Amino acid sequence: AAPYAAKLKQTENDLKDIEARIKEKAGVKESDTGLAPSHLWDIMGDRQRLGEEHPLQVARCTKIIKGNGESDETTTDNNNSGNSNSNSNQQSTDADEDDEDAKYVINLKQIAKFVVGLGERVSPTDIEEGMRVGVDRSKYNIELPLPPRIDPSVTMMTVEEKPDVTYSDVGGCKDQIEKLREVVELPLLSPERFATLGIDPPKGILLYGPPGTGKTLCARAVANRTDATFIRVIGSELVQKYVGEGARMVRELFEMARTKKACIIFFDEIDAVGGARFDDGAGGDNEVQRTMLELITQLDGFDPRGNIKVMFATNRPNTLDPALLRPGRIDRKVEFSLPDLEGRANIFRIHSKSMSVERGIRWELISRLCPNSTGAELRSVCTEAGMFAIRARRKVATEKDFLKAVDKVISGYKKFSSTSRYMQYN
Amino acid sequence: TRCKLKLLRMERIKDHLLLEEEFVSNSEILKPFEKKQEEEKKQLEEIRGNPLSIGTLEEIIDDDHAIVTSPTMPDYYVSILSFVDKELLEPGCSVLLHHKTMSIVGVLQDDADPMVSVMKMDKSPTESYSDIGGLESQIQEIKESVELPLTHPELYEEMGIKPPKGVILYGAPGTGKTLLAKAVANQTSATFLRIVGSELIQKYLGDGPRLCRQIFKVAGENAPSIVFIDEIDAIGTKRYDSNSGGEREIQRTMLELLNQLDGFDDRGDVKVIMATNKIETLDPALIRPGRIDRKILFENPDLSTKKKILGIHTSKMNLSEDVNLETLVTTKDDLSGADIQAMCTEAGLLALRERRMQVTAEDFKQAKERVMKNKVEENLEGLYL
Amino acid sequence: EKIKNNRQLPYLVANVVEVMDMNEIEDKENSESTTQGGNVNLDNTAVGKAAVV
Ligand SMILES: Nc1ncnc2c1ncn2[C@@H]1O[C@H](COP(=O)(O)OP(=O)(O)OP(=O)(O)O)[C@@H](O)[C@H]1O
Ligand SMILES: Nc1ncnc2c1ncn2[C@@H]1O[C@H](COP(=O)(O)OP(=O)(O)OP(=O)(O)O)[C@@H](O)[C@H]1O
Ligand SMILES: [Mg+2]
Ligand SMILES: [Mg+2]
Repeated sequence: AAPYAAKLKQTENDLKDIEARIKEKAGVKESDTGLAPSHLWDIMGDRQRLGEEHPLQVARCTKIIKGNGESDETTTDNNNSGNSNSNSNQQSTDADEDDEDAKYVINLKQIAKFVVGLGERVSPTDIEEGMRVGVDRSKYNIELPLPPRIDPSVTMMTVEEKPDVTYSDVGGCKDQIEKLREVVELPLLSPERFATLGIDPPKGILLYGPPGTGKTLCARAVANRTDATFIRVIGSELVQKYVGEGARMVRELFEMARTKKACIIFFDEIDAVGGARFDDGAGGDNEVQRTMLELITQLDGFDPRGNIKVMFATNRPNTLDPALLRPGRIDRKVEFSLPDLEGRANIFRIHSKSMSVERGIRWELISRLCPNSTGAELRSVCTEAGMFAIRARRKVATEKDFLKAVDKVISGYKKFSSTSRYMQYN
Repeated sequence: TRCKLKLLRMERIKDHLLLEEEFVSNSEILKPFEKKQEEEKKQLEEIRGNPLSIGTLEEIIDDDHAIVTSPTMPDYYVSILSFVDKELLEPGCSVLLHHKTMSIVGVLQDDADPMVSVMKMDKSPTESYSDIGGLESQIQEIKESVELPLTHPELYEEMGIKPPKGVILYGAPGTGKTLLAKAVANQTSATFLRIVGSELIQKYLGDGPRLCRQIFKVAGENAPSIVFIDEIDAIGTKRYDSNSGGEREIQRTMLELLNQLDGFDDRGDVKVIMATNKIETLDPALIRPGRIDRKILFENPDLSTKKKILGIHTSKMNLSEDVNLETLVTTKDDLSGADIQAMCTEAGLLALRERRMQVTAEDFKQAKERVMKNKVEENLEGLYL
Repeated sequence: EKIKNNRQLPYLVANVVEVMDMNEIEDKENSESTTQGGNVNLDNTAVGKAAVV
């Protein structure tokens, strides 16, 4: 067996040599972290590290007490509460007087709750519910306030103001789009007519529908047309909710819009976060329920809204609270639905507009062959047709190139039922 | 004999030299410098205590501090100081803390974690440029979507279209969907991520959404890349348990996956691959077309396709003069590509059974009847007859 | 002054689950429900006035 046998052992030793080579290599890596502009940072670096001045634990207020009327002395007092401003200033049968207030009860991120004092930098106007506050390593007492929650900087990303979307980038001039105009623009221009009729002007809308219709494109479309600044929150992209973190997510952006005038508060994708609670379910959550309870009251409070409109897109109306579905929160309801022939013509024309293709194509001709469909599928026919076109080595996709692309999606539909029909001869 | 010697001529001398070269150089690196860099290192070691508690950087506040969440139960406002920069850090990157008083003393990780280790692989692909025949067409559809933007982006720009993002391989077991993805990855010479979608899920709660983030985070650092999340079915619509101990975990984990795939941008530079048994083990909408192009349905080899698979196997085994290539096909009826490989393993065991060193006629014939018997139905021709 | 030192901050936050109060001369001796001679006290050496927190 000498031709392969001898050469087998030789193969083997090389592989083992290669394994050994990799363990020699990885035991030494690239030197070190030393950088000349941060060697000057070292001068300050020795002093602070050895000193008692970091780390500060992150805590956050979860319960507010007022530090007199609290019931701290319990000598000749009664209940769990005092006079709500005095408890030791009206009596010295306690044998004590104290003039400490706004003491506050924090929660650590280890889930351990403590009452703390106030520093030399703190006054009751620097602290609030839900605001991060730094406390000591050992014996605790607030040193410096940190801004509320982890929400700032992460929210601003989701918010885009003044969209670069109009009703050219939406195909179809659909029924829902005509009822959409009436909600935002019409009472903003003239709140006079609504007042005289004796209806209270529409300002709530819930856009809902199957996926892929483009409920969002429209919503953006009118935001630009009404020429209002746009504030977006997406409650399934932003998943901060833990112990009323998402109520702080809601509050900020609503609060910001309220300071401005001519605004759109678009609450998006609230199937989770500010949506259905899962107490009833097996999830046990009621963390999204704080987000819900806040959202309602912000609306209700804002009213009359001074022509600043609160909009809603949610995929399902099954994930909403029936308090939202009372008027004065949502007033108008639009289900987005499959576009008509020409509506599907238009979504094809925009996709095709971006392409560099032969112009002899007719948009109506393609969409005839197409069935009733979602916009997202018509995005797929153009991207698929593009791929067929380069493969055949045309720099154009002919009318014929889009008919092959349509057909493959349909053929799949046929595979899941039964193939072959009477339309091969009719 | 002569050419396996030629493989030995190329590999032995170049490889053996490479080990030896590394080994001397580790000494040699040291010798050029004897101050400056040595000094800076020396004081880095005085500053950084032993041990170092790991951190994870949540966010940077621009004032020479930051907030970390650490495997120590309470969070910390730490400072950024000593041999680290404000811009040497990015959020969500893993940092090294000082045991005594938590401070970011630098990074030597940069997204170094065990879930990263499972995911990255230095292994050799099993197939290279479709070693095993059959499914000629289906690979010229993966390639259009996945390989083709990486190799030539220019062609899509003349066309004026956006370039595809991702593919979904699905349908039949034993058709080597998981092996075509490995083939395509070797052809390009891309970065391959064998992570499995089922390796994010455990009983213990709240760990999972971190893991989903880390995949997209690492994939983008080493881009171009091909990401294969194999077996995303298990994390589908279904539930962990009907009692407890998992009511949350699947729900958070899936949702979190769709989000950071879309949130990149609509890229044609980090492709994803979802390998799944069906769309009936997942949610009815994924994320959901125009965005996930293209979908590839695997079905059973036809007579042409299963010939091709077979010819590969039979030639690597003794004899084929005994029973014609055609006579194997004829006897077989249409089945997945595993059933074709199965007949050949059984054939080889049968040559052992006889104690032959040839795959004889008798061996082929039995091995064909065996597989057909597993895997059987007869009411196709019983309804009929 | 000794009590004020305690009442001064920080201090742990907790909740009371239930209260269990027994009196002196529970058998003949003690506020506990055990058997030992003497040490009739409110809670000092013979515990029975208690909160479970
Ligand atoms: N009205 C339209 N005009 C042009 N293209 C459209 C239209 N509607 C949908 N599309 C196409 O479908 C893609 C994805 O769907 P889109 O973002 O519009 O939908 P949606 O139903 O609001 O979604 P989700 O469930 O993701 O929130 C768009 O980027 C676009 O290319
Ligand atoms: N085009 C092809 N590429 C790779 N192997 C193929 C091809 N066509 C058929 N095969 C055959 O199919 C066999 C089975 O492959 P394999 O069992 O790994 O399947 P899979 O569809 O990825 O499965 P699972 O559902 O078990 O994860 C291969 O070993 C090979 O014999
Ligand atoms: Mg949308
Ligand atoms: Mg597989």
